[PDB]
Order: sequence, then structure tokens, then C-alpha cells
Amino acid sequence: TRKTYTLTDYLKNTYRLKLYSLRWISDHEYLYKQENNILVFNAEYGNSSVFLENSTFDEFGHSINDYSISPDGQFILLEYNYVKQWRHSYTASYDIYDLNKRQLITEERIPNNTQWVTWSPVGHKLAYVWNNDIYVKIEPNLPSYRITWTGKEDIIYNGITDWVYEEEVFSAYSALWWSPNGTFLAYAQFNDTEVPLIEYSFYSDESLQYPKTVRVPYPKAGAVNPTVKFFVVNTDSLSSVTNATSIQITAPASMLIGDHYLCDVTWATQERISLQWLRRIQNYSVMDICDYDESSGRWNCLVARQHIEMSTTGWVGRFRPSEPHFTLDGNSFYKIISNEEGYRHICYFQIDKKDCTFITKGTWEVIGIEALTSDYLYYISNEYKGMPGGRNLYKIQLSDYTKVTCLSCELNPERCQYYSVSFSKEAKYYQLRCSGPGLPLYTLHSSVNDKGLRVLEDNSALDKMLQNVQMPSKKLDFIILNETKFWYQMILPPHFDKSKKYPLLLDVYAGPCSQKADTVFRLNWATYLASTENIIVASFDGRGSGYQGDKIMHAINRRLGTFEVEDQIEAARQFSKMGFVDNKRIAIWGWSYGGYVTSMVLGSGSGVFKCGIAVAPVSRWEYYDSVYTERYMGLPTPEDNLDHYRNSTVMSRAENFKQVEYLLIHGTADDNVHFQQSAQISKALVDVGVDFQAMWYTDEDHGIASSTAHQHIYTHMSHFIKQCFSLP
Amino acid sequence: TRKTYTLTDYLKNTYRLKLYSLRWISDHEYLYKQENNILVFNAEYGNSSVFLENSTFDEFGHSINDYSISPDGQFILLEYNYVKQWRHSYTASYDIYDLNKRQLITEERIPNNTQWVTWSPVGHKLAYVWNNDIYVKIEPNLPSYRITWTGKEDIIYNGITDWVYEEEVFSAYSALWWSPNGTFLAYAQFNDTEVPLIEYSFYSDESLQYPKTVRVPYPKAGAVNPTVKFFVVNTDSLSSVTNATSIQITAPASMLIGDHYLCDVTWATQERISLQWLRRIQNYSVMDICDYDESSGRWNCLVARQHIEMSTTGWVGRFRPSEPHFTLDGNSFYKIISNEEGYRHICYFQIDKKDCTFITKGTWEVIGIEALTSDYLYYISNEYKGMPGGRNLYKIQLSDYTKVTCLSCELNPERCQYYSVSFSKEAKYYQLRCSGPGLPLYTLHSSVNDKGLRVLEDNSALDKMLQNVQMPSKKLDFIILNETKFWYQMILPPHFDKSKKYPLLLDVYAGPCSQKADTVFRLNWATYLASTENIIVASFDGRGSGYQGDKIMHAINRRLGTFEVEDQIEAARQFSKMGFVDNKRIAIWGWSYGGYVTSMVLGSGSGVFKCGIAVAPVSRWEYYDSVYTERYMGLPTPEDNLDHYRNSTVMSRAENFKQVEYLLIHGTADDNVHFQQSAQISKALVDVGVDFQAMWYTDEDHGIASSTAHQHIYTHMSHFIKQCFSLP
Ligand SMILES: *[C@@H]1O[C@H](CO)[C@@H](O[C@@H]2O[C@H](CO)[C@@H](O)[C@H](O)[C@H]2NC(C)=O)[C@H](O)[C@H]1NC(C)=O
Ligand SMILES: *[C@@H]1O[C@H](CO)[C@@H](O[C@@H]2O[C@H](CO)[C@@H](O)[C@H](O)[C@H]2NC(C)=O)[C@H](O)[C@H]1NC(C)=O
Ligand SMILES: *[C@@H]1O[C@H](CO)[C@@H](O[C@@H]2O[C@H](CO)[C@@H](O)[C@H](O)[C@H]2NC(C)=O)[C@H](O)[C@H]1NC(C)=O
Ligand SMILES: *[C@@H]1O[C@H](CO)[C@@H](O[C@@H]2O[C@H](CO)[C@@H](O)[C@H](O)[C@H]2NC(C)=O)[C@H](O)[C@H]1NC(C)=O
Ligand SMILES: *[C@@H]1O[C@H](CO)[C@@H](O[C@@H]2O[C@H](CO)[C@@H](O)[C@H](O)[C@H]2NC(C)=O)[C@H](O)[C@H]1NC(C)=O
Ligand SMILES: *[C@@H]1O[C@H](CO)[C@@H](O[C@@H]2O[C@H](CO)[C@@H](O)[C@H](O)[C@H]2NC(C)=O)[C@H](O)[C@H]1NC(C)=O
Ligand SMILES: *[C@@H]1O[C@H](CO)[C@@H](O[C@H]2O[C@H](CO)[C@@H](O)[C@H](O)[C@H]2NC(C)=O)[C@H](O)[C@H]1NC(C)=O
Ligand SMILES: *[C@@H]1O[C@H](CO)[C@@H](O[C@H]2O[C@H](CO)[C@@H](O)[C@H](O)[C@H]2NC(C)=O)[C@H](O)[C@H]1NC(C)=O
Ligand SMILES: *[C@H]1O[C@H](CO)[C@@H](O[C@@H]2O[C@H](CO)[C@@H](O)[C@H](O)[C@H]2NC(C)=O)[C@H](O)[C@H]1NC(C)=O
Ligand SMILES: NC(=O)c1cccc(-c2ccc([C@H](N)Cc3cc(F)ccc3F)cc2)c1
Ligand SMILES: NC(=O)c1cccc(-c2ccc([C@H](N)Cc3cc(F)ccc3F)cc2)c1
Ligand SMILES: *[C@@H]1O[C@H](CO)[C@@H](O)[C@H](O)[C@H]1NC(C)=O
Ligand SMILES: *[C@@H]1O[C@H](CO)[C@@H](O)[C@H](O)[C@H]1NC(C)=O
Ligand SMILES: *[C@@H]1O[C@H](CO)[C@@H](O)[C@H](O)[C@H]1NC(C)=O
Ligand SMILES: *[C@@H]1O[C@H](CO)[C@@H](O)[C@H](O)[C@H]1NC(C)=O
Ligand SMILES: *[C@@H]1O[C@H](CO)[C@@H](O)[C@H](O)[C@H]1NC(C)=O
Ligand SMILES: *[C@@H]1O[C@H](CO)[C@@H](O)[C@H](O)[C@H]1NC(C)=O
Ligand code: NA
Repeated sequence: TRKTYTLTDYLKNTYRLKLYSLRWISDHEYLYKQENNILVFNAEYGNSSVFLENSTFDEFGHSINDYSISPDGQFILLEYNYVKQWRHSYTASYDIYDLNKRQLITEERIPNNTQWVTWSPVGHKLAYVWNNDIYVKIEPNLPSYRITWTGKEDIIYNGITDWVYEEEVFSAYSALWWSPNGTFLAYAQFNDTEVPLIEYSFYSDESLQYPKTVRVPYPKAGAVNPTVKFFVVNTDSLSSVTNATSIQITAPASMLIGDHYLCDVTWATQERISLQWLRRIQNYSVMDICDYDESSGRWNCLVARQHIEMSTTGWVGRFRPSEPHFTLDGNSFYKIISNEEGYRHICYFQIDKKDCTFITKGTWEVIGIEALTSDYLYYISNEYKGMPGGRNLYKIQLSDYTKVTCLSCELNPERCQYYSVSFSKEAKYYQLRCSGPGLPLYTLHSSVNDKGLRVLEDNSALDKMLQNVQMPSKKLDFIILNETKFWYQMILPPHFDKSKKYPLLLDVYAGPCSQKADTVFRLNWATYLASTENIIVASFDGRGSGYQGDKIMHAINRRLGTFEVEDQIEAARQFSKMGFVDNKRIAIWGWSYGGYVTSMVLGSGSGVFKCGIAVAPVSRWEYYDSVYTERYMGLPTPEDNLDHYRNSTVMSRAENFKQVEYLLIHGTADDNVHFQQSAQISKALVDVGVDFQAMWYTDEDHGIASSTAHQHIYTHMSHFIKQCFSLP
Repeated sequence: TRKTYTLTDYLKNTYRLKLYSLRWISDHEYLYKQENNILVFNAEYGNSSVFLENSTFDEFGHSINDYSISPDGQFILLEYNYVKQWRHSYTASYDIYDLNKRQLITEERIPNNTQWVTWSPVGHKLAYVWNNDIYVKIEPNLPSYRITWTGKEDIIYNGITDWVYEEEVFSAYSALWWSPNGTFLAYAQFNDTEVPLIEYSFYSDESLQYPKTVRVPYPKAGAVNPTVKFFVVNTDSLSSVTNATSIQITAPASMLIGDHYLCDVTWATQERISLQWLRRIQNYSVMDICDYDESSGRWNCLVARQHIEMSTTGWVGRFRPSEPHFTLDGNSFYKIISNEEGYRHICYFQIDKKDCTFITKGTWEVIGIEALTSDYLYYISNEYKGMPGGRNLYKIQLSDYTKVTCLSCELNPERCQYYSVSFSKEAKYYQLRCSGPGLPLYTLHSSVNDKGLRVLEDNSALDKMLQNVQMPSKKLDFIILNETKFWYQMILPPHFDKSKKYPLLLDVYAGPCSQKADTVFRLNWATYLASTENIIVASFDGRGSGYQGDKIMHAINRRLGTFEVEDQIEAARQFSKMGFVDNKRIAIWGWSYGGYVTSMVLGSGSGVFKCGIAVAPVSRWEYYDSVYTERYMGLPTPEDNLDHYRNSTVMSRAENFKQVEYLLIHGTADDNVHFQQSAQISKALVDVGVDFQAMWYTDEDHGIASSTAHQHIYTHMSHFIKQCFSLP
């Protein structure tokens, strides 16, 4: 009898998924790390050479965390002393290595504790942020030119985002953008002077006698938000003037009338930049297209080139207005926007004309635009077989929109239905990355004739190992409710028998625009639960979920904690009505937004669930950040949506928890969903006399991802689920 | 056939013990509150009169927390708007009511948020502290005189103690001392300027959007301590035109050479005050006796009147040097000190003579001196039947120390073995309070011939109720370890059958000078565990425990976390050998110092215990406060005792928790044993991969005493223990 996929296998990663992470350095070459050596591959023929011997930095004296080669291939940036901060931010030390001279540069080194660094897109200029100010080095070994003098810890951020912009707007720490050929450096400046601070203790190593109080400018719903300004500086003038001028580009009048955000920055040409602004009430955004005026050294944004994007049913964009993809001459661009039917498709815009033309349409959506050439636009969508949880690469002829070719749909339909892509510099080649439903498969292709060049990694090694394991199977299907299809997936135990009644665990996230039902292959906790514990693990995408049109996504507008919660309960009812589920053993669990939904469900009094686990749950919307919360909930004031804010808390459902078994878990150093959120849930449960299980994780953040805490939490949850389901 | 004592009985106080709290107002009468009415009783005859109508304040508007009648009976201080701070501190509002004119005083009233207030010992002067400064009122309706002007929140404390002095030295918030007739007012001033602050979050009500950060000057072991100064002001010469002059009394030179503390202030006569000072290395103390000089208006403390108290085996006193009891003329005093055998007895001192004479002796100890007349000294001791856990009242003839008479031993030996007492103003009468082993008994006596006047409260009502309940019994006995006896007690289930095997729960505290084996009657969690769950609850007093001499108490000097932990394991090992104990079901639990011992025991690898519960445990001595910790551990420096500070942590024993079930509990707003202590334990366990159970209590402090949290924690621990013992 073959072994099963156990908890230890998951926690120790015995069955390793292989991937193929390459870095395009040109239009026909990429870098790949093999046996700690950096190799350079020729896409066309597959042959290669050693770009940088693994013994190059054996006496560097430091473990190198990452590297970055300059665009011209002349230097390599070495990152070490990596210190993580939030989801994307971190600080580190950097050294620059001269490839040609094969020497490390020791003069005018990048400062320690540097917050962000980036090469110019062409050549080898560098821009970095240190102590919240921007610096530019024209040459690696020469002195830096300071660009800003206003930087101030926790107050003024130049070229880097503050906490909320990093997490909710840019999903990046950097807030600087080099123009295409490197002449200009654009950047944002955030001012958090009046933004309130979240404070929590950090205990650190046992040797620290007094706990440290961490303080972070973080605007909770309805609080004072950071303000923002945008500037552009000409780096080519740096060595000619003592102090180069940063030219400010002001937001439009329609934005200046109230609170607003800078939400996108995209260069069009060497002398034209586009910026998108979003009002604090996130259903109105404006894009300005600004040109450099060589006679005045200023940037002007013609109103005739301004584009408005608004929404009558919800917020704008999936999580923010989408980015534009400009044609080479910068006179037109393509952008994903929702059409009249509520589905996101690609629209073609002339920069000085307000009405655009949709080039794709249908009851499916475009996920992203991947590359644009003079003759073709490449994009990823879920059109294939009408499966919203699938992803394929398509090519559309710019001179004839009726000519659309799916480049990945039929490569291996049974094994591959979820693709992402990586194009070379001028799109001459592309790497396809299949991530499911079968084992991930990485392949290389030539754009000139769309022919497959070779398989890069097929995971045959893993497939061989899994042959001797009783793996679970995955079912992806839908149920019809109110004439609408809603998709779900089920991880089913080996030798599934529909004549038996299996316990069921509902794995939930369900946040706005989320998707938990897809064709991706995963080896995770659910794999062990189904394989070893014979538990069915299901997920359902109901109202509020994404990639299926606005009608579904905007159903929860201004009403978080309602339909998305109700639909998970209904999904459980539908699953029990399938005949192979033990109604007496239905559990539910979720992390983050999933923890909020899990808690709301356990406190609904539905009687459908026996037990549930919430990890780092949101508990009341006024405790979460402004940008994310307000996008879906508006403002917490009597004149706007305060009543629903107060009506959608977990605490108000405390009494109903007497009907279930609950495990509440939270990391004490969670900078995202503050420990405070679970602290209030527990106090409300204690106040009504409800017993429950709890676990805090000292110094862990929203990811509870340290190696030991990760193993500890899944082990703890495994015992809780096995006990609730009466499993040996 | 009858009911047992249930968890609900304990949590809802179904069976209440009646008390008889009286307040002596002279040598012949006392005040007693009955039906909200304050009555005055004549001690000789037992007749009473109404002193103050319960309705007198029907329209007061505020809920009165407590009351305090001036010594001359002319006024009554009304306390309301009570707001608790630490163990003893709190702030409140006050109003003074004139009893003669039956009117509430409205002129010059005591401010709101007053930190401390007290009537002078004679008459009706008042002294109060507000905003950290001292004020004095000669008449209730007249304006107050500002005595100090340096008061500053969290920095300068005049007349009130800072956190550490409140908890560890004076066991009180008050740092004011009126002279016998009220002429002088002595006070201490604490300076916490350089004391580090402990910081932690307070979540408050759900409505608070951002958690609050509490900051408290708290010196952990080895950190900078507050400094202290002492002053005396003459309240009979106060002027409303000039600021009051406070005369400072400086500490002796042997104290000023290094860090030190003020540990006792006791007035001897109208013009003589004694003060005891203690070195930061708590084995050297000095008492100064100071006399007022009418000519200079200064206070002089003659070196010839200095008395040194030191210890070569440990620290000085049980928790601090004991208080002196001066004779009427103030020329001599009686004080409890450790004799040459290491047993605490009463020594008689001449104020200007170095050698004192012990007036009691034996292998037992005097607990406290209770009253002194020219012919007799009254004291409580555990001499009777050689039981260190028993307490009786004795009197010794000052003219012949061989004449010692026990006054409570034979009153009712079967019901009463643990007494405390309350003497009238001139020791003419005394109230005896028996607290066990039977139900509490309160009686009144006359000193002239020790007549038993009457029974004040015999709890016959409770006795009648308990007759219908299957109550547990208590066994007090000893085991011998190395020729030394150590006492233990066992709460035994109803109908205890020595032929059956019972699970056993070891209830531990075990801090230095602690005593957990005694003759006190208690209705608590253990009562329920024994009565309803048939669990034997045991407690043992090992090395380090009190009231049995320094040989036992000082055994753990400079060595916390060693002998006291080992002795609990040895006791359990012995109890497990007994025929009526199921060695497969032995558990252990403790709170505070008891949580530390429980944790050190569970991490010892002894294999004796199946499970255990630690509530608000200390985990590393460097995290606890200086005054208490250093008293037993010295300083955490390599030159002193750092190695043992580092070897006595719970964290270092994490690996050994793999074979036990552990439940760790802690209140997040614990200002005494910071949450930090449990946060480091959990992280250590996560780091070695040990699973355990946890529960935090939002906003609860060291007492986890709020009504809902109290019920919740005992409910949670009860489930944990029953589950560990496989009990229905
Ligand atoms: C891959 O193999 C090709 C063919 O051998 C290499 O082609 C070289 O191309 C350069 C142009 O830059 C010509 O001057 C040479 O004739 C070719 N090399 C030699 C040694 O003759 C190519 O360099 C190889 N690429 C890698 C990364 O190894
Ligand atoms: C960041 O924003 C703050 C306001 O929140 C600005 O501070 C004000 O600056 C003006 C101009 O000197 C002063 O008169 C005010 O007293 C300041 N107000 C506050 C609340 O500090 C600040 O100038 C901005 N900083 C930058 C670099 O833009
Ligand atoms: C470079 O130019 C900037 C912009 O003029 C200077 O920044 C100003 O500095 C003055 C005085 O130090 C302040 O009053 C202004 O508020 C600053 N403006 C900004 C936008 O920061 C900067 O000091 C100059 N650096 C040097 C070396 O001259
Ligand atoms: C990058 O683009 C910039 C902007 O077009 C170029 O700078 C201009 O160069 C022209 C010469 O062709 C000059 O007449 C202008 O004065 C320059 N404008 C500015 C703002 O500098 C720049 O030459 C390009 N860089 C490279 C390497 O091609
Ligand atoms: C309380 O005791 C003080 C000190 O002995 C008394 O004050 C003294 O009173 C006499 C009058 O007989 C004066 O000669 C002294 O100068 C006073 N000394 C001081 C320091 O004031 C006071 O009278 C006593 N109070 C009561 C009510 O007996
Ligand atoms: C009070 O206790 C301290 C510490 O135990 C004693 O001081 C010295 O402590 C060090 C270790 O920290 C020893 O090496 C010394 O032998 C101790 N004695 C001296 C004089 O340094 C101190 O002796 C104790 N005081 C009394 C009166 O016993
Ligand atoms: C208790 O009883 C005595 C009587 O024995 C009361 O009487 C004493 O005090 C009265 C005023 O308080 C006087 O009117 C009596 O003359 C006096 N008698 C004696 C013998 O002392 C006494 O007041 C009563 N005390 C209380 C508190 O009610
Ligand atoms: C309380 O203690 C502080 C610190 O010991 C006293 O201030 C002293 O220390 C300062 C630095 O912290 C020095 O700059 C000063 O010279 C010294 N004195 C003063 C007045 O600052 C402080 O005075 C003390 N306060 C009181 C009322 O005693
Ligand atoms: C302390 O607070 C109390 C209650 O607020 C004060 O009492 C009065 O409160 C009323 C409202 O209830 C106010 O309008 C008055 O101003 C307060 N004072 C008086 C005299 O009525 C009280 O005054 C405060 N303590 C002090 C010393 O002012
Ligand atoms: N920047 C983008 O365009 C973009 C593109 C894809 C996804 C996202 C994205 C989506 C969700 C977030 C939320 N902070 C996730 C989240 C939700 C919550 F309730 C509690 C905690 C939490 F962490 C943050 C960023 C952003
Ligand atoms: N002031 C006195 O003379 C006196 C008399 C009797 C008892 C005490 C006394 C005894 C112990 C304390 C300790 N802070 C108790 C304690 C110990 C610990 F590890 C963790 C927390 C904690 F809370 C505080 C005061 C003091
Ligand atoms: C490069 O370094 C690695 C260390 O991880 C070593 O194992 C490998 O053999 C080296 N490369 C070659 C070609 O030997
Ligand atoms: C970075 O800091 C380290 C540690 O102090 C120091 O040794 C090194 O010289 C610094 N490097 C630079 C470039 O400043
Ligand atoms: C944007 O949202 C606000 C709040 O619901 C609403 O009042 C306003 O009309 C909306 N604007 C549009 C164009 O829908
Ligand atoms: C005073 O009020 C209490 C209310 O708790 C009442 O029981 C008592 O009878 C009242 N006093 C008198 C003398 O009636
Ligand atoms: C009393 O002392 C304080 C503080 O030094 C001062 O402000 C006040 O004016 C003084 N009052 C008199 C009457 O001297
Ligand atoms: C005596 O007994 C104690 C415990 O009571 C033990 O620690 C010690 O080693 C024994 N021997 C001596 C000489 O103290
Ligand atoms: Na009697």
C-alpha cells in the first residue's frame, strides 16, 4: 500500500516542485542559476556559458541575498545584509562589481541601510533611497548627487512608499520611475505628518530586557491619510548644475478639491509621462498625459489628453485603475477597463480623444496585457472553455482585430490550463509557465513563428516521486444559483467513493475580486488533509469574487460581511446535498479576509458548521486601513456608511459562538491586521461567556511564515481539526 | 444523594462566608456597618446606637465606594468615582459631610482625581495628594496649604509611592505619615527620572480605533532605580502667605555610598521618628532614630541611636526589615528579627544601646507584634503544637519573660487553629478572628482578665447550608526530607476511599517565605475539583518557604528556580508512591511565582507530571522588578550573579516540554509580570517544535479578576484538567 501525503511531507517539503526562473537580459539571452553558478543562455539554440562562476564571491565575506546586472551588462549589483520590513519593503547593503575589470568597487559605496536601489533602464546609472531621500550615481564609482533634502523617518518619504501605499496601491516599496532611456527620474513624495500611528510591542530575542514599541504611520478607516506630490528631475543635468531642480506635476483640479491618491505612473516616451489619480471615494479616477516643454523646462498636461474612468456600480479597477500600454510613438495606448456589460476588456485609446474602442469582448475577462509590438498585442484571459479559473495567452493582430490566436490553449489541454508568460526584451521569445492542473511545465517559444523551441523543466523528477504516493484528486465545477454559475473546487481523498460520507473542510478567503476555485496544482495543507486524513477540502467563489464580471464582483459594494459570507454558508448546504458529505462534520477555516469570513460564518447561527479556525482575522472594518477598506465600504460616518461598518463586526455575533468550536490565532507583530482585531474578538467572547481555543504567535506578522512558526501553526490546526472530526 | 460543590457554586459565590469587619474608634467603642447604616457599639456590653443613617445620602447622586470618619467623629469623608490603578493605588473623588451640623461641605473641597487622602490620627486635619503633590487642610471647610510643588506625573512622587515601592516595599500607595497627635506630617519623595518605562498596549472598548500604549516607570533587575528623599513638615505653623518649609532627614552615610531604599517609617513619640534604610544589596539595613530640636527647628538623628540589622545567609526581614514597636516614652522598642538560630523572635531594644535582648525563643516564629502595654506585649505566633501553618495570639509579661500565656489556643481547638486579632485603642479589648480549619468565628474579648465577652459572628447560616453539600476534607501533615520535616496539605474528595486511586493536582506558589500548607478554611477552585471531580488537590511547602526559620527560608538565596522547584517534584514523587494516588494522572498548576515554578517543573524532564497550567508566570528573572528580584538574586552582572539569572529561565527548558501537556495563560495588560514573560516562553516552545495550549486575556492584569475573565479562565482551566485526567 503506497504511502500518503502526510503533514511532515508538507512541513518538511519532501516533495519539491521545480520551477525555472530566468532573467531576460536582452532580446535573445537570459540568465539562469544552476548549481550556484550564473549561466547565460541563448534562447534561439539553448546553448550557454558561465556568466559568473559561483566561486566569484567565496571570499566576499557575506552571504549574497540577490543580484542585479545593469542593463548594459557592465556591472552587477550585489545585495546582502537583507532585512525584511513589510510585504514588499526591506533594507540591505549593496556592493557593485565591475564585470569587465572583474573587480569589486570600494569607492563611493552605496550606504548601508539603503531602502531601495534600481539601475536606469539603459546603461548603468543608479538611483537609490537612503534615509528617505533620493540619490543618483551616474557612474558606479563616482559620488552620488542628492535629489531630495526633505526625507524624515515616518514623516516624509521620497521615492519610497509609506505603509498603506506599499500594501494597497503600488504593491511595491519603490516610488520612483526612470524614463525609457534614463534621462529623467520621476518620483512620488508621501507626507504622513498627521497620519495616526499603530503601536504594538515587539519582544525580540530573550536577551532584550524591555520590549520595544513599534510605531507605524497607518491610517485606519476614516482617519487622516498621507498626502502625495509628484516630481520629475532631469538626471542628465546633474553634473552641470550644483542642485538640479525637481519639477512638480500637480494633480488635476478634480482631485485637488478633496482627499486623493496617486495610483499609477507610466512613461509613454522619452518626453511624455502618464499619471493616474484616484479620489478618496474610489469610483472616480483621472489620467493626465504630460509632455516635457523644452523651452520652459516644465511638464504640461493638456486637458484634451486627460482621461476619466469612473464606476457607477463599484470602485474603479480590480484593486486600482489598470495601467496603460503605449504604442512606440506614445500617441495611443491600450488599457483594460470594464465594458458596458461589466466585463474587463482591452480598450484602444488615441491620447487626445476621449472615446476608446474595445478590441476584445465577451462574457469572460482579460487578466493582463503582457507585451505590445508594432503588429501584435499579447494578453492573458480566462476565455478558454468559459472557465473563469483558467488562464491562457492570446495574440491579437493590431491591423485586424478579428484575428485572435490562442498561443497556449492546445499545447497540452489536459495538463495545462493556467499559464503566465515571460517575454524577452523586444518580445522575440517568450517563456510559458503552466502551473496546473497537472505538474507545472516551463517551455520556451519563438515569437516569429510561435513554435516551441524546447521544454525547460517538466518536473519529471517530482512526477516519479509522486507515483508511489496516494495523492488526492481535484474537482473544479460549478453550481447554479439564481440563474448564475458559481464555481467551486474540491480536493478529494484518494479512492474517493461517492457512496461514503466524508467530513468536509471549507477553505475560505472570499475577499473582493478573490478567486479560490482554479486550475492550479498545489501541494499544501489541504493535500495532507485529503490524502492522509480523508477529509474533503472545498472552496467556493460566490458574490464579490473576481474575473467573472462586475455584476458578481460589485455585488458586495458598500456591504462587506454580507453576501460573500452568506454564499459560503449556502455553498456548504449545496455540498451536503451532494450526498457524500457527513452533515455532522462540516468545518470552515480562513486566513486574513478569510479569517473574517470564517468568523462571520461561525457567528451567524446557521447551525451548518461544527467548528472553525480564523487566522489573523479582520474583526471590525474601522480597524483596517483606509485605502483597502474605503474602496469597498465608503467612509465610516453617519452621512456615508457608518451603520454598515457597525453592523458588520465579528464582535456583535459573539453570543452565537456558543454553538460552535472556535480556534482563534494571531501573530503579535502583525502590522497589517493588528493583533488588536483578535484582541477585541476574544474580549467579546469572554464577555458573553463563550469558551474557545486560542494561540498567539510571538513576533510573527500577518504571514506567520517564519520556519518554526509555520510548522507550529499547521501542527496546532491539524490537531484541532482532527479532534473536531473525531479522527484518530 | 446530596449535591456537590460545583464550578458554578464557586464562580457565582453561592456559599458566602460572613465576616465582621469593625473599626475601633476609641478604647471602648467600634463602628460596624449594618444595612448600609453605620452603628457604634460599646465593647463592654454589646449595646449599640445608630451613628449614621443609610438614607443620610439618598440624594447624594454618586455611588459611595467607601467612607472614613474623622478620629473625633465630627466628619465623614465620602469616597466615590473610584478608579483602580495598581495593586493598592487608585484615584477617586471625595466629599466631606459635617456630622454635627448634618451638612455636606461645599467650600474648598478635595479635588477630583485625588491619589490619596488621610485624616490626622487625632482631631480632623486632612492630608491629600493630588497631581503628585501634598496638600494639608486644617479644617474641612478651609482652603488647603500646598506642601510640595515638584510633583510631576511619572517622574516626581510626593507623598505617594511609584510602581516598585507600591508593590514591593510599602504594599501601599501612601507615602505619608502623621505624627501621633497630628502636629507633624512626614513624607517621602520618589524620583523616577531615569527609570526605564515598561510599555504595552491597552485595547479598551471596541469603539477605540487605535490601541493605547501604557507606559510605566518600572525598573527590571539591574536597571536604574528610583531615588528617594524623606521630609517632615510642621502642620501647626502653616501660613497662607508663605510656602511651607519641609525639613529633610538625610539617610546615613553607610547608605548614601550606593543605591538604597527607604523601607520603614514609624513614629516613636510626638517629637521622635524612626526610619529604616536598606542597601540595594538587601542584606544590610540601618535604623535611624530622630528627635525634633525646638531651637533649630531641625531633626537630628544621633549616631549613638543607630541600629544595624544584617544577614549573612540571605536578605533582611521576611520581605523587608520589620517595624519597631515603641514604648509610651519612646525610649525602647520591640522588634521581630532573626535570632542566632535563624528563627524570628521578638528582641527588646534600648534606643541608645547596641545589644538587644530576645524575649521569646524556640523552633517556631513570631508572625507579628499586635499590641503593647506597660505590662504585656501581645503577639501572634505559630508555636502551638509545633504547627508552622497554625496561628495563635499570646501575651508575654514584660517583667518576667518566662510568663507567656496563649490567649486563643484553647478557645475551640477543633474548629480554630488560625487567628488574627484587632485590639482597641489602648488594648482594653480585642476581637479574635478565627479563619480555620472550621468555619470563620469572630469573637470579642476584654484584656484585663481575658474574658470572652461574646460571639460576634459564627457563620451558623453557612454551616446550615453546607450540611446539604458533599464537601471535601483537608488533611495537613508532613513528610521528612534529610532529617527535616516539610508540611503539605491535601484537599480530599468527599467519602475519600484510601483503597481507590485518585488523580492528583499539585497547587503551587512556592515563592520565598510563602506558605501553602495551613489550617485556613477556603471555598475555592480546589473545593470544586475535589468535591465534584474527585480530584485530590495538594500543596507543599519546601525549601524557601516561610515561618520555619532561615535555614529553610534562605536555602534558595541567590538561587531561585532550584531547590523550591526540586522539592515540589520530590513531594509529587512521594505522593505518587501513596496507595490512593494514580501516578498516571498527576498534574501541577500555579499563578504568578507559582506559574514560574509550574513551568520550571514541567520543563524539568522529571516525568512525574502528565500536564500543567501556568498563569501569568515569571519566565526569566531579568524581566521582573529590581526590588523583589535582587532581594533573592543579587545583581545580574558577571561580577555578581548573572550566571544563575541565565540558568534559571523557563525558556532554556523548552525541549523538555515535549512529554507534557501545557496550558499557558496571561493577561495582556499585566503591569506586574509583563505579557513579555509568556511571549518569550511561547516563542521558545515554538522554536523547538513543542505543541501546547494558550490563552491571552485582553486588557486583564495580574489578577485576571474582572468578573467575566475570572469565570472564563476557571472554566477553561477546568476543561483542560478534566481532559488531561479523562474525566466526564
Ligand atoms: C551559443 O553558441 C553560438 C554558436 O557557437 C555562439 O555564437 C557566437 O556568436 C558570436 C557573435 O557574438 C560569433 O562571433 C562567434 O562565432 C560565436 N562563438 C564562437 C566561439 O565562435 C554563442 O556565443 C553561444 N552563446 C552562449 C551564451 O554560449
Ligand atoms: C508635510 O505636511 C505637513 C502638514 O501635515 C506640513 O507641515 C506644516 O508646514 C507648514 C509650513 O511650514 C507649517 O506652517 C505648519 O505648522 C506645519 N503643520 C504641521 C501639522 O506640521 C509640512 O510642511 C509637509 N512637509 C513637506 C516636506 O511637504
Ligand atoms: C537644493 O534645492 C532644494 C530646493 O530649492 C533645497 O531645498 C530647500 O531648502 C531650503 C533651505 O535649506 C528650504 O527652506 C526649502 O523648504 C527646501 N525645499 C525643498 C523642496 O526641499 C535644498 O536645500 C538644496 N540643496 C542645496 C545643497 O542647496
Ligand atoms: C533620451 O531622451 C532625451 C529626451 O528626448 C534626449 O535628450 C534630448 O536630446 C536632444 C538631442 O537629440 C536634445 O536636443 C535635447 O535638448 C535633449 N532633451 C533633454 C530634456 O535632455 C536624450 O538625448 C536621450 N538619451 C539618449 C542616450 O539617447
Ligand atoms: C502635639 O505634640 C507637639 C510636640 O510635642 C505639641 O507642640 C508643642 O506644644 C508646646 C505647648 O505646650 C510648645 O511649647 C512647643 O513649642 C510645641 N512644639 C511644636 C514642635 O510645635 C502639640 O501641642 C501637641 N498637640 C496636642 C493636641 O497635644
Ligand atoms: C551581602 O551579600 C553580598 C553578596 O552575596 C556579599 O558581598 C560579596 O558578594 C560577593 C559575590 O557577589 C562575594 O564574593 C563576597 O565574598 C561577598 N562579601 C563581600 C564583603 O564582598 C556581602 O558580604 C553580604 N553582606 C553581609 C553583611 O553578609
Ligand atoms: C451602651 O449602654 C450604656 C448603658 O450601660 C450607655 O450609657 C452610657 O452612655 C450614655 C450616653 O452615651 C449615658 O446616657 C449613660 O449615662 C452612660 N451610662 C454608663 C453606665 O456609662 C451607652 O451610651 C451605650 N452606648 C451605645 C453606643 O449605645
Ligand atoms: C530627580 O532626579 C534627576 C536625575 O537625577 C535630577 O536631575 C539631575 O539630573 C539631570 C539629568 O537627568 C542633570 O542635568 C541635573 O544636573 C540634575 N538636576 C536637575 C535639577 O536636573 C532632578 O533634579 C531630580 N528632581 C528632584 C525634584 O529631585
Ligand atoms: C471635579 O469634577 C467634578 C465633576 O465634574 C466637578 O464638579 C462640578 O461638576 C459640574 C458638572 O457636574 C461642573 O459644571 C462644575 O464646574 C464642577 N464644579 C463645581 C463647583 O460645580 C468638580 O468641580 C471638579 N473638582 C474641582 C476641584 O473642581
Ligand atoms: N496594487 C495592485 O494593483 C494590486 C494587484 C493585485 C492584488 C492587490 C492587493 C489585494 C489585496 C490586499 C489586501 N491588503 C489583502 C488583505 C485584506 C484584508 F482584509 C486583511 C489583510 C490583507 F493583507 C493588498 C493588495 C493589489
Ligand atoms: N511590604 C511588606 O512588608 C510585605 C509583607 C508581605 C508580603 C509582601 C509582598 C510579597 C510578594 C510580592 C511579589 N510582587 C509577588 C509576586 C512575585 C512574583 F514572582 C511575580 C509577581 C508577583 F506579584 C509583593 C509584596 C510584602
Ligand atoms: C558551484 O558551486 C556549487 C556550490 O553550491 C558546487 O556544488 C558546484 O560544483 C559549483 N559548480 C561546478 C560546475 O562545480
Ligand atoms: C556598512 O556597515 C558595516 C558595519 O559597521 C561596515 O563595516 C562597512 O564598512 C559599511 N559599509 C559601507 C559601504 O558603509
Ligand atoms: C461614487 O460613490 C459615491 C458614494 O457611493 C456616490 O455618492 C457617487 O454618486 C459615486 N459616483 C459615481 C459616478 O457613481
Ligand atoms: C438602608 O438601605 C438598605 C438597602 O440595601 C436596606 O436594606 C436597609 O434596611 C436600610 N436601612 C434601614 C435602617 O432600614
Ligand atoms: C511657592 O513656591 C512656588 C514654586 O516655587 C512659587 O511658584 C510660588 O510663587 C510660591 N509662593 C509663595 C507665596 O512664595
Ligand atoms: C540534604 O537534603 C537536601 C534537600 O532537603 C539536599 O539538597 C542535600 O543534598 C542533602 N544533603 C546535604 C548535605 O544537605
Ligand atoms: Na461570653
